[PDB]
Amino acid sequence: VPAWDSDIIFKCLCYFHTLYPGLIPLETFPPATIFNFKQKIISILEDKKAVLRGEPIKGPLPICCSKENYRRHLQRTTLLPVFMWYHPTPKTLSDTMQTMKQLAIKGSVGASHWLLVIVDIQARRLVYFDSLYNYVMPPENMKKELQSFAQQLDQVYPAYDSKKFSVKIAAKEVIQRGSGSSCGAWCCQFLHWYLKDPLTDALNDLPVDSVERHENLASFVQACEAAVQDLPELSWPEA
Ligand SMILES: *C(=N)c1ncc(C(=O)NCc2ccccc2)cn1
Repeated sequence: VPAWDSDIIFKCLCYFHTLYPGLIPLETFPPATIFNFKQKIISILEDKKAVLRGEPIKGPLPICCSKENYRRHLQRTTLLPVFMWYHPTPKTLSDTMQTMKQLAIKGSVGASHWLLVIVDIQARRLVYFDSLYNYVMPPENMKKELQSFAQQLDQVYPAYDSKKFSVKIAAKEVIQRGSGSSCGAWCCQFLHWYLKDPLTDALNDLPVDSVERHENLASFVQACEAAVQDLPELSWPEA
């Protein structure tokens, strides 16, 4: 399991869209951070609302998608896959990005991490997946912050019947125990299980052995690399 950078994660999301068209393949460059992921999601869901009323979108067009295609995505999507790039040190979005840029040139992970927040529009579910279990803060604190965020989302994107957005913390233990490179791949793997089954408890079923579980993850990665080989580069699928 090598390191999955943003480009490979994007591709894999593109591919994921062609399998599960309700997933919008949100760009990972520049990615969401722990400082702006809320605002980014709110802005996406507001643009979705505009699209449903035939109105103009306000928020920014993706770099690799036409206006027209982005409207159709927004109309069809039932699932926002938000990839969050974390490092413990930077204390602002701009610093986070600078650190991200810096760590690319040094060509190491360092202490950097990817997190996944799934905004499941259909189930009305916020799903927080950290393969390190508590790299950003404890799961219980993160749950509480997300229950707050989930209430803003009830106001921003109301349901027909006022069903409230619920929050699940995906990882109950450290998932990527004996690997410091696998966090992108884990995030895509967890995503894929979730698409296959949103009622998944795939994480609970994992083999206890850290080697076994990363062998399986490696197969996963090979299957995806094979599956996206011929797909266009830097190019959203057409919704
Ligand atoms: C998870 N194990 C993991 N997450 C993030 C990185 C990382 O960001 N490395 C530096 C980098 C490479 C390419 C583009 C931007 C940043 C590594 N590992």
